[PDB]
Amino acid sequence: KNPKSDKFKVKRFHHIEFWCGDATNVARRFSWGLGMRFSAKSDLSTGNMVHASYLLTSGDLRFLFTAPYSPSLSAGEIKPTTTASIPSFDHGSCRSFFSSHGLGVRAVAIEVEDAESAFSISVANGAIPSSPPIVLNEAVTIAEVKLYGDVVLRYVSYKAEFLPGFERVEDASSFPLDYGIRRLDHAVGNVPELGPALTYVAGFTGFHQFAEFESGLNSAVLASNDEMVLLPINEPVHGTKRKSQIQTYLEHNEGAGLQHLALMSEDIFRTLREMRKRSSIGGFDFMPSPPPTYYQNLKKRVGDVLSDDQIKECEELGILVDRDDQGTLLQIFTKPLGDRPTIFIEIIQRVGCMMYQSGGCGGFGKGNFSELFKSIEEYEK
Amino acid sequence: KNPKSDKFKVKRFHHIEFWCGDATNVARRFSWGLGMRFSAKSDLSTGNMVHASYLLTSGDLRFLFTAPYSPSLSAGEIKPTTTASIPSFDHGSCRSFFSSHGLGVRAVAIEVEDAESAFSISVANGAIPSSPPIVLNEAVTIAEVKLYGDVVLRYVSYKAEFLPGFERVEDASSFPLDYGIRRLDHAVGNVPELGPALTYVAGFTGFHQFAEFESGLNSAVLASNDEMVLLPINEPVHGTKRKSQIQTYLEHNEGAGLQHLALMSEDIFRTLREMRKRSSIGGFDFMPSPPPTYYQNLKKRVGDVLSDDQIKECEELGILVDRDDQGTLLQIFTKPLGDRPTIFIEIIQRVGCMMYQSGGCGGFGKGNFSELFKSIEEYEK
Ligand SMILES: O=C(O)C(=O)Cc1ccccc1
Ligand SMILES: O=C(O)C(=O)Cc1ccccc1
Ligand SMILES: [Co+2]
Ligand SMILES: [Co+2]
Repeated sequence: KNPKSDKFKVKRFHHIEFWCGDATNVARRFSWGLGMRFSAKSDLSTGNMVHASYLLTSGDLRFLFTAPYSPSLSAGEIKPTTTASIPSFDHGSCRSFFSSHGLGVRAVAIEVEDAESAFSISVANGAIPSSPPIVLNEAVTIAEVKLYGDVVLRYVSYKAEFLPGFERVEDASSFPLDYGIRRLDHAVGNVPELGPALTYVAGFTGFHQFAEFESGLNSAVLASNDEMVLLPINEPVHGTKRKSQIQTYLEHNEGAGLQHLALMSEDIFRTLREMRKRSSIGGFDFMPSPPPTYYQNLKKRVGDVLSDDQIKECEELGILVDRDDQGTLLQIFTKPLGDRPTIFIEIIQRVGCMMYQSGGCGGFGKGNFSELFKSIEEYEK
Repeated sequence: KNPKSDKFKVKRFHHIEFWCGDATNVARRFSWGLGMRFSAKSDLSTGNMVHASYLLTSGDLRFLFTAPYSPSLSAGEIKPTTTASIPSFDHGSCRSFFSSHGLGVRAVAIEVEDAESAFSISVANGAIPSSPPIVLNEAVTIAEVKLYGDVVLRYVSYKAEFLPGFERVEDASSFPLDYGIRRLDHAVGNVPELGPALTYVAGFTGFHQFAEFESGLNSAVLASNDEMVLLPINEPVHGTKRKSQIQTYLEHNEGAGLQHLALMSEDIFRTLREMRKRSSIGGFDFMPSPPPTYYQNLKKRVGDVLSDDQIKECEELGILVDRDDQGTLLQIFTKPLGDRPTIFIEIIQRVGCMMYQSGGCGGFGKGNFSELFKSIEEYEK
């Protein structure tokens, strides 16, 4: 059941913005590790005396990396005369964010029909304003409200190429890396209390709870009308044998924040081969693979969807497989992206629900907790 | 003339420490870009609740990357009970350094016979103390004095494997990258006034001015007794046609600091081939190459040291060649390592002065300014 209750017209995920200490080094690392190309920049060379911002793209996935310059470069400016290309940027906010959280996501940006309308409707319905609507070069409108912790939900709307003031990068500096990643599937937040977080966000968006199917966590997923913008939120479960990883996140992050980004691949086997080739030469590491008994148990569960060879390929790459009643989910998780055990990345590919593929086909992996434990009985074997 | 006036026994350069916002991403980027292997770590997994530190090595070159965790992880600790492996580390100093300067070198570390003696003699001779001598696990002694700006000269002495509390990394995570770099040749600082900087540093070390052979800068080089520890210092020259790049550095860095590291290669052609292969896939970029007329003019200057083919190879890789009366210097400069136009890297290889190779063989490139301008007359050609 999807009541289609969006209080304003939402299109798709637009970009994810990381707040960094040094945008250059994070962007270069992510580009090599994930196979994303450098596609746009806004920095000193484009006249921006406030922040350095670099955009990586893979298909429709857009990762923006931003870091502040010395405030002294822009000390004469006021907001009416700013050289910042992202008018919501603030030196103090950015330094405070990074000192508090380390490297992480500041903005989850979605494209909407009218960012000014989305902002007004959101705040009228309880959203905490973060940055009011601003029209850039009479062409793009940008506005921000608080999502959870210090993460903002960013609205972007276009009258009719990233943002005004960004330049496409010299293709001599733009190497056409591509490991198969194509779009952001969903973005997951961690909060101390799930109930109030859901009420707040569902309150100002009109997003509905996405229909799904005892260790660590509870969660729920908020979804837009066509269920293409998907926002799961986790809370810790206290008192368990193993300490809740959600609680570990909250401790090391200094509170609520974005936990992970799920990136859709058009070919998850190619993506994982290419990413694993680079893990120890500047790329990303992956979580330890499930035991072989997990893959022995895969035939009974998805032997009608994957061949023996395709299953053996899952075992080689450490891929996890889950399934609801509409589709199948292939997934894998990286180790944390930076120093703290906070943010990480998931790679996914979904099988089924065609007609295009409907959002959330196969779910979010609710069945992989019990399948993993009832598989770690390989201790005996 | 070298008076051999070192006020304490200095051995060689030991390591360079970068202060970062996220040590993981900077270290991974540098590892791939420069061909350095991950060799040691001190972080949460080793019991350090204060800072994350990762060591890269190539030959005898040691690059350490350090970033602070949330202070809350260590809020119960006091200095007597610290879990930091580097006792001079301070959360506030590190965050203040990075907010002020961005990514850069905090410590230039040299090995000495007795770090406690070196510290005492230095401070007795005018050195501003930064961190007093501390004995780690009854095995290593570490002390720090101010060098210039917020950069410290770090003394390390060993009774008899980096530092106690560091662990050698799992060789599954340690890929044996190597593009030919073997040691730190020299480390260059930028200051507003050269005179007082030289007097201060030569004052407390006893380092002497190294014997060498109108645009932008003046400099001088301080050297240890065997001239293996080499510390050039630059000051801006004001009022010139083109604005002094030293002054640009000082503006974007918020004052004095380390400008560049010169890394010796055992095979500069291999190093540059390998680094240039990776420039647009996560590595480092290089300064624009000199015009072909520069290389046309190379035969007359170093045709007795390099073959036509070796000269053509210099032209392919953009290598600069200088020469004093004792040896020849091959060199090249990277673009800035991070967001700000501040720190960069030089790759060098020296030819001559054998007997081992004496320090500074070929100089530091004093002759490449005039050779470059008188070559940019290729405009006519
Ligand atoms: O909310 C969800 O749908 C998740 O899957 C979140 C999650 C997944 C794995 C570890 C911790 C949280
Ligand atoms: O001090 C020196 O020996 C230098 O070469 C410093 C330097 C080199 C190139 C550009 C700016 C400063
Ligand atoms: Co997920
Ligand atoms: Co130099």
